[PDB]
Amino acid sequence: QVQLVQSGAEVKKPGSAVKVSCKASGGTLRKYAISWLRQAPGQGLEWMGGIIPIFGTANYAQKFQGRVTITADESTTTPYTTTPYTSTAYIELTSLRSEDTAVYYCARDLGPLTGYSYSYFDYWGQGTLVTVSSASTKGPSVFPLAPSSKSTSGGTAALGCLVKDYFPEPVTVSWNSGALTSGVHTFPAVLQSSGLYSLSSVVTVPSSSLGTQTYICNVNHKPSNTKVDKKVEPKSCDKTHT
Amino acid sequence: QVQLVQSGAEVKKPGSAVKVSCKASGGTLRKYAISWLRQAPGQGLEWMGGIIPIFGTANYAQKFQGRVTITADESTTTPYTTTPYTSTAYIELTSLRSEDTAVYYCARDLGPLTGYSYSYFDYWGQGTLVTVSSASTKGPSVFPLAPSSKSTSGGTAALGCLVKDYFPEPVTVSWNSGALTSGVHTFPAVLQSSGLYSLSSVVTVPSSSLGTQTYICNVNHKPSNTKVDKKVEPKSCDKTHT
Amino acid sequence: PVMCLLANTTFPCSQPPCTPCCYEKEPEETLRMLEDNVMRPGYYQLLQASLTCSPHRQRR
Amino acid sequence: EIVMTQSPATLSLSPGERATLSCRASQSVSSYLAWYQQKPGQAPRLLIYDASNRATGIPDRFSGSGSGTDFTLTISRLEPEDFAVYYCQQYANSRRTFGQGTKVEIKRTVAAPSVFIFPPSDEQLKSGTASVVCLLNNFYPREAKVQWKVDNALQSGNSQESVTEQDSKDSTYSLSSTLTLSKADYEKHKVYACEVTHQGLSSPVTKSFNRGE
Amino acid sequence: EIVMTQSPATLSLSPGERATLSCRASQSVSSYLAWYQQKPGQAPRLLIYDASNRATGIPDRFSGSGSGTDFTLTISRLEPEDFAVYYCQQYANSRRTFGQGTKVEIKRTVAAPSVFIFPPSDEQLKSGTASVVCLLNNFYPREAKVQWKVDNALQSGNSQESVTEQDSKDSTYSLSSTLTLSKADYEKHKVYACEVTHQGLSSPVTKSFNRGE
Repeated sequence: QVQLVQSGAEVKKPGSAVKVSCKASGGTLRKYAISWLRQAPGQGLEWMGGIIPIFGTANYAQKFQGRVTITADESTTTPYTTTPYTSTAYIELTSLRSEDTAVYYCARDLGPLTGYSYSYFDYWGQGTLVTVSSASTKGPSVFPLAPSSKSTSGGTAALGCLVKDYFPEPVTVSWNSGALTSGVHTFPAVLQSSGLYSLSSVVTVPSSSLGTQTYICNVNHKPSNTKVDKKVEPKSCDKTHT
Repeated sequence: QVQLVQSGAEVKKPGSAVKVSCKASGGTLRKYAISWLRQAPGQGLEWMGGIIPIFGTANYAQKFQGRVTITADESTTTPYTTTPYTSTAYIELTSLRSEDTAVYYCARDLGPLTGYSYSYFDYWGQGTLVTVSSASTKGPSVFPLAPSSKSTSGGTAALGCLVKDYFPEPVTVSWNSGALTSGVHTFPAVLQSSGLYSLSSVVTVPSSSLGTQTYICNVNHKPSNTKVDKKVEPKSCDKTHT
Repeated sequence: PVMCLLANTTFPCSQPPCTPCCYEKEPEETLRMLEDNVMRPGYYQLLQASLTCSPHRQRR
Repeated sequence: EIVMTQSPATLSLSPGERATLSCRASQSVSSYLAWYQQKPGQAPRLLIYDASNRATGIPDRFSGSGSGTDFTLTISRLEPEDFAVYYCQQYANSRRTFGQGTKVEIKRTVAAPSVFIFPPSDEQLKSGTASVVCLLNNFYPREAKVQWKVDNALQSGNSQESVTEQDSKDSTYSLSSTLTLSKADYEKHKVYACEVTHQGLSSPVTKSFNRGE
Repeated sequence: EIVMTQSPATLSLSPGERATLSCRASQSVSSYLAWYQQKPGQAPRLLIYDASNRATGIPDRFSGSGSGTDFTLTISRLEPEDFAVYYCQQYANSRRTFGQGTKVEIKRTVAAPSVFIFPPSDEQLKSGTASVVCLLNNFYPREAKVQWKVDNALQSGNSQESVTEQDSKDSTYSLSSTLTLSKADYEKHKVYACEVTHQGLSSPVTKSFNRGE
C-alpha cells in the first residue's frame, strides 16, 4: 500500500537540540500533508504540527511554537514525475527539557486533499525515541541476586537476578544462554530518581534445586559494548553452592 | 459597524393609525432585509414582518397579516452605489386596540443574503414605544406621606411621597431639588384600571432627621409644562412635623 | 557586523534591538523601528529572530 | 408549532463564575438557533448564531452548543455588567419564535425587609380616597410575598404591588404596595394591617396602625 | 477546549464476547471522529474514519457508531489477536485530540500471588551498598497493594515499584520492588518482611527474612 520510515532513536543532553528525519513513499496520492505527533510513554498522544512537502507552509499546534520547527525538502520531481512518489520531512526539537523524552511519530494527513479540512492520521511511521538527560553512559552494576534463607520443599520458593546503575536503557539478559525459556519473568524497567535505570529477572520454581543446579545468566549492554555472565547461588553472610 | 435609527415614542386613542419609521446606514452589504418586531413588558418578543427595501416584497407572520402594511423608499438604488448605502422602512398600524401597546423594534435581517433562508436578527435600533389608551393629557396629583406608626423621633428608616393620576409616563422626581441624590429609592409605575399612572419614591432617612434638616421632593412633568413641589415632613392627623 | 539604527543608537543585526518579539510589548514604536531600519540589508535578516518565538506567555 | 422553553425562569450566582443557561425546542430545529441579551430601555444585542458562532463584536465570555432540540449557553465568567435578560430564538421555521427569556440575579448575603405601612393624608382625603403604603425596603432576595388587612378582614383585591429593579450598587431590592380605599370606606374602619412572608425572616411579620393616630 | 473522555479505562472480557468501547466529547464534534488500535512496541493503526467507515483492509469485526457528542466502537466477537490499547481521536478543530486510551484485556479465572524476598550480595557489600528485592508472582486480577514493612515499619523513601502485563500464554501479572541503602543502614533492622493486599487472597499475606543469614 504505502509506508513511512524515520531516523533511529537518539539520546541527548538538555539545553541542546535534535532533528528527526522522516521519508514517505509508494502511495498513489500526490499532495498529502506529513504530520508529527508525540507520546511521553503511555501518558498521552499529542499532534504537534505538519507541512505540505509541495508548498512548505509549516503549521503548528500552538503548544509547540518556539520549542519546535518543522521543514520538508522539495526535489527535482518533474510535472510528469513517472516514478513511485516520495517525500522528506523533519521536526527540529530545540531548547530540550527532560520532559521532551518521548516517542515521536510521523504520520500521513489527508487534510489538504479532503477539501482543505482537518483529517485523521491515515498511515504511520515505526515511531522513534528521544531520550533527554545530563547523565554519562555508565555501564551497569551487575551483581548476582542472592536467594533468601530457604523455605524448603512442599511448595515453591524464591529464585532470580538483578541489574542496576546504567544509562542508555537498551540492556538485554539471557538465562543459561537460552536453555531456560519458560518460567522466566523479566521486569522491564525502573528509573532510579536520577537518570540511571534498573532491571530484574526471576524464575518461579519448586524448592528442589537451590545450591544444586547451574543457574547462570548473561547481561548485555551497548555503552562500551559491555557484556557479562554470572551464577545466582546463595552467598551473603555465608555460602551454599553447586 | 452599522446603526438603525427610528422615530420617537407615540401615544394614541384606540381606533387610530400610526406610521412608525426607521433608517439604516454604514453596512458593506446592500441587499439585507429590514424586519419589525415587538414586545409588551407583559409578553415575550415576536417578529411581525419585514421587507427587502430594493424590491418591496413584504413578508408577514399570520398573527399580523392585514393588521399592518410595511413599505420603503426608493433608496437611490442606482448603479455606481459608491456613496454610503442607506435605506428607509415604514410600518402602518391601523385602527389599533389597547393590546397593541408595546415597544416596536427595527432590526436587520440577512435571510436573502444567506441564500434566501429564514434568519436571526443582526443589529437593532433602540425601539419605539407605542401607547394606546382612552386617557387624555394630565399632570400629576401629589401627596405627602405620613411616617409608619407616626412618632417623629426614630421608629422608621424612610421618608416618602406618592404621585397619582397623570398621563404620559415621564414624570421625574428629585429630593431637596436633587441635592439629596444619595439614599433615594423609587418604584417603577402603575397604570390604574382608570387608565392613569401612579408612582412612589422615598429617601431612606431615619425619623430623627425631621426638622434636623428640611425634607422635600421636587417633580417635573412634560404635558402642559406642569411642575410641582411639597414637604414630606409630617402632614396628616396633626401638625407635629418636628 | 552589519548595523541597525534607532536614531539615538546603533548595534549589529544579530542582537535584540530592544527585547524578544518586540511587537507584542511595544507595538506603535515597533512600527517605528522599521522606519529607522527601513532600507538597509541587515535587519530584514534579524526579523527572522525578532518576531519569531515565545515570550513569557505569547507563542508566536 | 415550534415553542421554545428556557428551563430557568431565573438563575443566580456571584460575579467571576460560569452561568449555564439552557433551552428546549418543542420539535427539531436542527441548529438554526441564536442567543441574545437585553438591558432595560435597550433593544437586544446578538451573542451567538447557529450553535456556536459568536457575533464579530463579542468576547470569549460567551459560548454555545446544541444539534437537534437541546441547547446550552455557557457564560465563561460573569463580569459585574453581564447581569441581564437572555433569550434564545429559532429560525428553523416561518414562525420565528423567541423564548420567554431568563433573568440572572446577582447573588449576595440575605437581608430581611423592614416592612412598614405609611398612612395617607388630607391632600388625598380632600379628593374622596386614601392610599396606605406598605414599603419593604433595602432587602434581598426579592422573594417576599405581601398581604393586606383592614379591621383584620383580608384586602387581597385592590391592594397592588410594585418592585424595584436590582437597585443600588449591590442589588438591594425594595417593594412598594398601595392598599387604596374610597373616603367613606377608609372612615368605616379603624385598624389597618399589612403582612409579609420572606426567606430572610424567621416567620411572617404583620405591622399595623390605627385611624386617628 | 473540546475535552475527550473514554468511559472504560480498561475492558476485561473473554475471546468470543462483544467488545464495546465508548467515547464522549464536551461539545458536538458531529462526525470527525476516528478509532485506532495500538500494540506494545508499535505505532498505532487506523480502524475507523468518520463515525462509521472501516479503514483500508480492516476486516469486518470492528464497527463505529455515534453522532454529536457521544460515540462507540463495537467488535462483533473479539478474536485473540484484537487484545490491544484502543484510542478515539477528534478532528473537528485545529487542536486534533486523542482520548486517554483504553486497554482491552483477556478475562480468565482468578489466581492469587505468591510472595518472595531476597538479601544483598558481596559485590554490593564491598561497594558500601546493600540491595534487597520483593516480588509478587503470577496473579490475576492484578489490583494488589504492597509495602516493605521492615521491623513492621513502612520503607519507601529509597524503594521503587515495577509491573509486568498479562503473559501471552499464562494470562497473569507480576510485581517487582527494590529497597537499597548504604550497607550500614541495611543493618538497622532484623525483620525484612514485605506484605500483600489482594482481591483473590482471603486476608493480607506476608513472608519474613533476617539480615546476617
